[PDB]
Amino acid sequence: AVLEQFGFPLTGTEARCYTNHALSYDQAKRVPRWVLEHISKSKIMGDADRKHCKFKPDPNIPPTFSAFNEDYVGSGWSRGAMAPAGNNKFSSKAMAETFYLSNIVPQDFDNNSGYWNRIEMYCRELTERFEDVWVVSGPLTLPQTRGDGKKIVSYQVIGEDNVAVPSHLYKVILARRSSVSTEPLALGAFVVPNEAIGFQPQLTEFQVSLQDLEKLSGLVFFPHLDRTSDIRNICSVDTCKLLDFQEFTLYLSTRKIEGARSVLRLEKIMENLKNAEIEPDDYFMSRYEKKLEELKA
Amino acid sequence: AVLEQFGFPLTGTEARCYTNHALSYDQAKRVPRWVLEHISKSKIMGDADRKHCKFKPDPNIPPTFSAFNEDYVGSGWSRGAMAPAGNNKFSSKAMAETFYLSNIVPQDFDNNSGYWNRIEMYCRELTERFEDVWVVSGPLTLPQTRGDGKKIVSYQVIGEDNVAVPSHLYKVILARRSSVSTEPLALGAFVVPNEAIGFQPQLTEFQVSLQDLEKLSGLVFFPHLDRTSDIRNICSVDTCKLLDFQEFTLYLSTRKIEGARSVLRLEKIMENLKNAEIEPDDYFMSRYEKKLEELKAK
DNA sequence: CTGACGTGC
DNA sequence: GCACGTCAG
DNA sequence: CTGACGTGC
DNA sequence: GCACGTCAG
Ligand SMILES: [Mn+2]
Ligand SMILES: [Mn+2]
Repeated sequence: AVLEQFGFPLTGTEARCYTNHALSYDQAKRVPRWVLEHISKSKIMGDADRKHCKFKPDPNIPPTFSAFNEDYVGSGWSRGAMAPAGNNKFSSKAMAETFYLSNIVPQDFDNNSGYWNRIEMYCRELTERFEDVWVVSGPLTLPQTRGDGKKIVSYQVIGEDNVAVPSHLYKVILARRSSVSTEPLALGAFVVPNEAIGFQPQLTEFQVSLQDLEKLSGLVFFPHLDRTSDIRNICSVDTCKLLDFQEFTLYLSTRKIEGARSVLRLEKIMENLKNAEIEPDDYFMSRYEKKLEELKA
Repeated sequence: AVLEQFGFPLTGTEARCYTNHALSYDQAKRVPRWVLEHISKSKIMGDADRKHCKFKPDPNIPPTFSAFNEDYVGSGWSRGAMAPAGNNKFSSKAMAETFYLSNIVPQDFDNNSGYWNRIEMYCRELTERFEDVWVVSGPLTLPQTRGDGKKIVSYQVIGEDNVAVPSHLYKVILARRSSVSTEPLALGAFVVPNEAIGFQPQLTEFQVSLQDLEKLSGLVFFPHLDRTSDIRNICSVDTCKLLDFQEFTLYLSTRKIEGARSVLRLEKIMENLKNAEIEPDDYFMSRYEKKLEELKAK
């Protein structure tokens, strides 16, 4: 009728498809509401290198509602990708699209480089055991209850564009053994506080029911999912075991080997590795000698 | 590809149409993001009465994401309609739908019955001078700059369902003189804090540019409105003048005549006027003597 | 006009 | 616990 | 792997 | 001020 003569207000929440992920953008907060990615063992292999990528505004987002690097730099918060670059080694285009700020939230540096990175590495590990893995990640601004029962949502906004800093990050993991497998699906929802987290807390300490997360986020995840199909807790069908300090430090050092462009850096890697722990079994020396061998050329 | 194998997440932000308004619901905050209404002379006349209406959850909203009266009662916040009941005198069906909690936000009681009430009455007043008036209303949670330069958004959530309490309320007013007139349209955008305001601040003190409001709300208002055509500031073409204390009080006293159930309550309405040294006009006096004659036969 | 609150089925 | 009469800004 | 930071034109 | 080498979790 005449009510829509000049159109309904636009919220800009429609799904946006990229090479290897999709997202819904929150124009008021300058961050994604959710970012959906599909992981398989083929996608996490390849020569795509993030050194040739740089954060930038998503051109498909109206500049009025876009975040800009000026909002993050100097803010005290790191640019935290929801769809990580590590899941897009198969395509330079796919990886570069993860560096769109439409995929980024203000994230604690330690959290970004530590616990959240470890969760991301677990999702990649799942592809060694499940043919297909679906992951939805996004930010949350949860309330905190005072001693008198009053509940308050408090979160910082940074930059000229007031980019919302989430209090928590969520991750919903859906895994299917194989296309023909009559085995149940594995499902897990996790909510992590946007702060430094050590190596003591297991991932199950941050596990929540999907229903609780849907009430906290206002989102319905995987709506096409058959509610009577056998779905099991991913931490019962699998391990939900993140890497401990020793494995984590070794994996970082191994990745640093493959990128060592000089021999002097190769020595620094070993010095950092060896102190204050770690003798590499089964595997860091085999790749250390190989890179040392080639670099002599 | 297999990316959408089980469907994309659902935000539930699609426009929902009712008899005389439309809204987009915020499932995470349990309040509407925006509520659009169209006002005309005909729509604000009629016999529809609030006494036949009750606040209830919107049946079209998934209960998982719905607010409930239990969230509001005893919270210290009033239920504040975005599309007001006063704009739906023409239809009891349309008025009942404004009491769906999908149209409601937690609102300061004084602001709700005072300053915001007066802005709504100005929107109805505009139909005396414009054939058609469109109004978009909704909540805002704006940041506050702290002493250390940090910018913090901070708002309360109330009830078992964590209904978000907005820090501000916005209203965008679009007015067209006539369907055939070549006169530019009149546009105004306003942001009012969710607190008691009083009669000192003029409405223009709360005016903002449409682009500022869109930047703050993350919404694009009236996307089919030709913004490159000449559009006039409504406070320049019109008055943007809310009722002052005397007019407001006299208008409330007039409405209260109709609802007085006793001769003692009707006379107190006249007493509070004269005790405030407000002079009753003729329509009030005539309406007052009519009701008084009819109440002394109880 | 805008609302909440106490009473009684 | 709602429906409804009462009371306030 | 995840990132920021210091330096140079 | 960005581009890029260097550095840190
Ligand atoms: Mn990250
Ligand atoms: Mn109201």
